Amino acid sequence: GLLSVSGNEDNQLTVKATVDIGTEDKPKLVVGEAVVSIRPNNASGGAQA
Amino acid sequence: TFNDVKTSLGITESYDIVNAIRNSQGDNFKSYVPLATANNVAEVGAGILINQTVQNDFITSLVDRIGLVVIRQVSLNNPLKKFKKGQIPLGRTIEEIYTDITKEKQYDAEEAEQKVFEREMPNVKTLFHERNRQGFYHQTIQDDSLKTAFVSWGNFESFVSSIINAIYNSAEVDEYEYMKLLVDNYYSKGLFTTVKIDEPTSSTGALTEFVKKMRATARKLTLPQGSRDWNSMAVRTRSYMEDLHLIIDADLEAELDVDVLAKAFNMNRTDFLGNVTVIDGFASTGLEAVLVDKDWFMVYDNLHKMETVRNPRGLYWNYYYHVWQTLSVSRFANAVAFVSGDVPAVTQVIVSPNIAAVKQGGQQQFTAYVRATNAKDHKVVWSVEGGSTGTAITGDGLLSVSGNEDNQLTVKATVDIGTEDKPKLVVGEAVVSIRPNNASGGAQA
Amino acid sequence: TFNDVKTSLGITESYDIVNAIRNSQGDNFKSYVPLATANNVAEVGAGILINQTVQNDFITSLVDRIGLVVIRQVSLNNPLKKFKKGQIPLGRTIEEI
Amino acid sequence: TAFVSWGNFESFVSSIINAIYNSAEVDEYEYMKLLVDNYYSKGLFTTVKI
Amino acid sequence: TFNDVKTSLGITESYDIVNAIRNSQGDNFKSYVPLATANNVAEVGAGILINQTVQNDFITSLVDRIGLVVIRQVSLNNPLKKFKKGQIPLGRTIEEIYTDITKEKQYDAEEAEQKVFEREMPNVKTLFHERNRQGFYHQTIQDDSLKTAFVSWGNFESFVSSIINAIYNSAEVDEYEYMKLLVDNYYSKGLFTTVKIDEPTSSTGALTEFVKKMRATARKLTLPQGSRDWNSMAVRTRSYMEDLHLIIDADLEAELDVDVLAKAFNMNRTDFLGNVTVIDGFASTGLEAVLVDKDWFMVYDNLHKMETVRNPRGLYWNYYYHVWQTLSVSRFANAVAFVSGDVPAVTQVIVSPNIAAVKQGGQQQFTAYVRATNAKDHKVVWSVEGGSTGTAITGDGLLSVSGNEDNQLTVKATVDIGTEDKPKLVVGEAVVSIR
Amino acid sequence: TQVIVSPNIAAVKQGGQQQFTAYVRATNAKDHKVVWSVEGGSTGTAITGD
Amino acid sequence: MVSFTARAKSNVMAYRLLAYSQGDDIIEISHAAENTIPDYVAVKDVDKGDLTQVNMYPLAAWQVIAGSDIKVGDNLTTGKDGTAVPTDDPSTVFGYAVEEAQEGQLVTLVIS
Amino acid sequence: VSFTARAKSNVMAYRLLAYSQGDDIIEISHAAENTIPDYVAVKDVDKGDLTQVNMYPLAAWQVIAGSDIKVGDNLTTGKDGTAVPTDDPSTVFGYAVEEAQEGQLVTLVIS
Repeated sequence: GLLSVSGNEDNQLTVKATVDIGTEDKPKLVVGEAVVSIRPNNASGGAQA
Repeated sequence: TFNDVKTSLGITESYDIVNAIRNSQGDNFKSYVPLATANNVAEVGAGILINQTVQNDFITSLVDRIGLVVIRQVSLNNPLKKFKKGQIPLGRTIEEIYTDITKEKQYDAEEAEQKVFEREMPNVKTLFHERNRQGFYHQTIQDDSLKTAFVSWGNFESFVSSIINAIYNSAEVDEYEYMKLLVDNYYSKGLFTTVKIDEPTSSTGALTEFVKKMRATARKLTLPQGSRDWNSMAVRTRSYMEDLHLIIDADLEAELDVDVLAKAFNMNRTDFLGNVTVIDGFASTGLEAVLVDKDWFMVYDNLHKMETVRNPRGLYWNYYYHVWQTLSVSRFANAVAFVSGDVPAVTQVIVSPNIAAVKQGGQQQFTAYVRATNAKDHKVVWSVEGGSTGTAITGDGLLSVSGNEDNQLTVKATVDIGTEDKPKLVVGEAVVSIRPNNASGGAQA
Repeated sequence: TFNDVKTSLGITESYDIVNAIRNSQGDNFKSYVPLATANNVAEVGAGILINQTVQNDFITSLVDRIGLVVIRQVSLNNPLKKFKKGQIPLGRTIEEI
Repeated sequence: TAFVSWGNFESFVSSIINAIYNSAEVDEYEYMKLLVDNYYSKGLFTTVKI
Repeated sequence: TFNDVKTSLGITESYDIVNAIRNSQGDNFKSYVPLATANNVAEVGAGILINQTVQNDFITSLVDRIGLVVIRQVSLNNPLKKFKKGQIPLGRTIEEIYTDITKEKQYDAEEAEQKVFEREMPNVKTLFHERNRQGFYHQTIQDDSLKTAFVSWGNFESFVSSIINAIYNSAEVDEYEYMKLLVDNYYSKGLFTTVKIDEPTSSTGALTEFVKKMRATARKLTLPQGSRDWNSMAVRTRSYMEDLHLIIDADLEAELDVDVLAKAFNMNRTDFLGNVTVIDGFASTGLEAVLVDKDWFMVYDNLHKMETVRNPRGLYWNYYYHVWQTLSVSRFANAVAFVSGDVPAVTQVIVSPNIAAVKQGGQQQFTAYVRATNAKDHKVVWSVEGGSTGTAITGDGLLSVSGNEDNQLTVKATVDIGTEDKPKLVVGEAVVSIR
Repeated sequence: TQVIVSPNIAAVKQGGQQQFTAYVRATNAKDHKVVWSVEGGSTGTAITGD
Repeated sequence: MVSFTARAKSNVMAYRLLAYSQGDDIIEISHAAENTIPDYVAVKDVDKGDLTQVNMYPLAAWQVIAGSDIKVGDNLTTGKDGTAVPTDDPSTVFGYAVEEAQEGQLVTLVIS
Repeated sequence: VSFTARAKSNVMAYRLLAYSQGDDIIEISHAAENTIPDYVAVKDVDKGDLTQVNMYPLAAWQVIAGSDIKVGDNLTTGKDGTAVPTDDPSTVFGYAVEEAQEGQLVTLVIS
């Protein structure tokens, strides 16, 4: 459960937490959602290490 | 800002309620048919999480505004704040003192000719507590950033105080779980006087036996004569019925109040099982419930400060609330566990005087207090471990110090349980400081 | 006057609670994982049986003192004291008619 | 030399005196309990067999 | 916390007083044999460093408490505080300006014919004093944790007081340490007028020989004739008997009171005439006393302010007592050092103009003053840097031609030993500019 | 006659350091080098010389 | 950290494992090829012609897209599109999982 | 950063460790002889005890020596998680910058 945001993400996301209960050939998906607003940093990212 | 968020955010419907009122043909929804605005309440009556903006109906260009702002004031008390004692400003260590009873001594006016000045020492047992918890709580409030969510200084300053209260709530949450740990501590140490039961949830009747072993125990604790049987120091003490507390799980207390019919109409009594303080379950695997005294929790307060900082660059505050506390329990003050499943046969060997200044060439009677769960007699191997100078004890616990010992020796009372293949040596232990005497001798007869 | 003494003296630790919270991965000690000073409470929270001198945590040459002395006052009673009668100053025998 | 307050030095003396008073309660329980076991031994309790 | 500590922890005994009272036939401990508790007293007589928990004697379960807590308040001062001058609130440097005397010229009306408008500058000398010491004393008082070590608010406020007074007793100690550094610094630069005398505690006649060299020199300082000797910069200054201070130590104080000032019929005929500030002692290897003027010390204050702050996460105050200070010495005022042991033959060489300004092809005369602890050590050798092949120093006169480098005039005196004359020498320098 | 070590009562965190300051009470002018040593140690624990 | 300029050469997606190559006077980056050891991790979408930067730092762990279900402790390598997948061939292992991840979720990794 | 480890079998301080997996949580045990270790114990850890692994990428470790190590020697795992000299590349996880007898701690730079 740790969202990590790209250095040039620019739109509205939605995280999803899906608990698969029920049939193997009928996946009864219970999905809890949240909304993330990506706000800018103007930092020089790129690659690491 | 946000967009594209519907009213169904995080909602997994079981059936759509608005088809059901629509398609209702003599069904059980048929009383929702005459409701005029039924389809509006079903849409946003569960609450709205994200706050869409709503235009006004008459004048579309106007925006319907947020009216009342409700700030919830939900408080989180400690269940055990009534067991916390006073405040200690200065010092660190608390000292308990319990002076026990003495013997009877028949009046005899002939023996009184010489036994004036007889030197009977009182039986005082002491017990020490020190400060344990030392922690702080932490909120930042950005004052100037929160002035945009609040149009009035009533609602602004009410919300500021609701962040202070969340600090005060966070204290009595962790003070609970600290005091809940001390039960989990004391049973893990093996200092509870356990009362073996079967698993109560296994059957009715097994419930009914468990209410017998609690009602019998509760009257035994509150016997006015007192007993040496129910504390981990084994002095003779009593309790009161109003000061006796049954700390129990919520699920287990639910079983007793419904199934065991005697306890049912004895709710709102403070005297059937003492004051039932329902908490959630214990972290110890077997501990079902606990009767305990009001004087069991030696819980004291040391420091309640909310020191504050202000960052000028960030335009915020930091609120640092420090809670320092003595969190320990009294090994006096009758306390009974109720433990299901597998127990040891003997849980504790309480050795009286657990502290002794005994002279070189002197003697000291020690006594073991075998706390067994079953009804069985158990043999106490008395021992002297430590020392270097041939001191020995008798088979009933009379120490005899060897005249030139000059070395601290500790006195153990071993009760072997289990079998000889795995001897489970439950050992109680006293200590003895050897005082010099400068006496002559070396051999007798 | 005592030398080396433990805090576990007559203590039969059926399990160690410090190792129980440490080795906990959701087995019922999950409520003690966010608990800050858990190890120091469970260390001497059974009421130290024999006192030992604690030095001060900031200035180490000072002694943390005994602050409060609570003398217990358990009053044992005779449950049958409500069955006692009056007091007889002089004489020995009672004549009940 | 184990107290710094007279109010705690007096209160420990009174806990030693009340320990003597507690002892007179523990025995008096046992003697009044003995009078029951005397009377059942001498057989003067009107007995109901259960 | 501190498990197994003896009462004789940091103690190296010389003899066991328990056994020497016990062996009573040694006829000096016989008066302790009557003492019925001699072993209890001679165990915790020196005090306990560790505070083992003592159980009560009557009821072992109880613990013998602490009865009384004593805060040992100490206030220590600066002996050299009466040499401080004042405070300098604004500005940094100190310029001190001296104007020496001139040279007599012969009448010579023949050569007075063409020199009527000859310009002749005074022998004005200066030296500068920047601000040296810039330091602060740091003390954390973690006050809520110190509540555990006290049971009264009287001892608790008396202890925070003594921590603050411990911060002021550092500013009295380190201020004193720098002021004895300025004497050891000055002696290490070679700037005293060194006087040779044996150690006064050697044979008690060298004490008498030392007072003869103190009352000679203290007269030689305050002659109204003045003197080119007895200071660096080699000016002709005079001093006053009141403005003389002497420093000696507590060793020369007591030896003089016993061996000289008590035998003497007239104490004023052997009193070190000057003011005597009795101090610890100097860290140089031979420097015994220092005779000095009042205005030798150039010690000025610049800043003394206490600044406190509080950390609300760690519950402590944090006291920053700042001390900024100008700490220098004055070379114009007289300074004599009284040194035992071996000394150099010449202490230093003073080049009498320190900075000049010469045109391209001008003419400056430079002058050497040898300090010379012996009876004779002479022959100043004159050289110059600045690498232009028309420039030349010769005896005293400097040629200084159209080369335009900041040249420096390096003189030399050969304190030397035979073929160890390759390193062994003493120089003095001036700086010469162009135009 | 004496070697006075200045922080007599030391409480050092694991991995921490304390500076120790021996004040030798000499009865002459001779200098004496202090040799430092740790008793009760394990691997990783020593005094570095001064 | 030590930053330097690099140019994407093939639609860099966030949280994907990256490789690099020597281009026209600049390091060019793209998703790491399948079954290898990646050099850098994306933390921003950078299109095929876009110019960006790389922040150099010995990171303890990376957070990347799981190319398949991952169990705690699994040794990971590159997969399709620069995602991280479970493996067992040492020569292609660049790190290992310290947490569970389902395909498409982020998985924290510790470099080796 | 850090993560939870479940130990595996009596971890001793300063010994070289290696990770594995079982039920879920990463298991930690002493590294096998003649290979490259993953972590250095900072304290003793009981068989099934949960603890933390402090991933603060270190350029150098302090590891107990299993044998006589000289300055510059390439090191690998020895017996019981100790560090020993090696002349066989691939077993090398670092090298000593200090000299150590046996059972003494030695500072080594990982490479």
